[PDB]
Amino acid sequence: PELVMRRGEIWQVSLQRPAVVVSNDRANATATRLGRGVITVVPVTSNIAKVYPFQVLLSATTTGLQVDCKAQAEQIRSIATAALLRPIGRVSAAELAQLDEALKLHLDLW
Amino acid sequence: PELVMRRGEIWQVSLQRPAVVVSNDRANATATRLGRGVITVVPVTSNIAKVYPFQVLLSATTTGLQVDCKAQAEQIRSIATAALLRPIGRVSAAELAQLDEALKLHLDLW
Repeated sequence: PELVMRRGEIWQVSLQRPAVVVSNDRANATATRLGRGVITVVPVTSNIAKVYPFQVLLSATTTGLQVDCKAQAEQIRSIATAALLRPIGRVSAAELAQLDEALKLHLDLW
Repeated sequence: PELVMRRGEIWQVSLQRPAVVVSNDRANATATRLGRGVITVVPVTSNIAKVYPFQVLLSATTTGLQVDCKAQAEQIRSIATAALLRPIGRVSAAELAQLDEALKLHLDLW
């Protein structure tokens, strides 16, 4: 019954598309305990023709995705935990640090 | 025809609810020129019973809202510019700096 979702994990979500959890893990742990709540995710796409600085290339060899993909920080959304369908994998700590920078760039956070 | 939206502005948006634009103004200026694109907003609510650190109290005397409200950074969403309905007002630069901190807290950005 405990639905555990972690920052940096890649989940299939209903917006069905993969996405990276980017809400902090204290907020995630609260949604786990309550069995409800908002998670914030960054959608992922397999079209990597142009990777902008507000997007992060995610290698297939680590993510559980079968192709190289890019996280689109400009498409960030908050969803209900009821929209979390299944976990797919995880981005590496280096990719997540890159996603931190892409999020700060997109949101004008310096 | 030029639809100009700025970071820190408060707009009525279709999710109809007020929200604070938090996407950077280079991304906003691009959506203005192209006449399409994603904007990132933080929804605002008039229930200020508990203001959590990932939320920011917005005073009525500055926002064009008639009551004190709070921006909910944990409810951040990206919307199409076609979902921007009308501008309502603007948060002060001090409130926006507070919203920057609430966004960094919610997104685990240090």
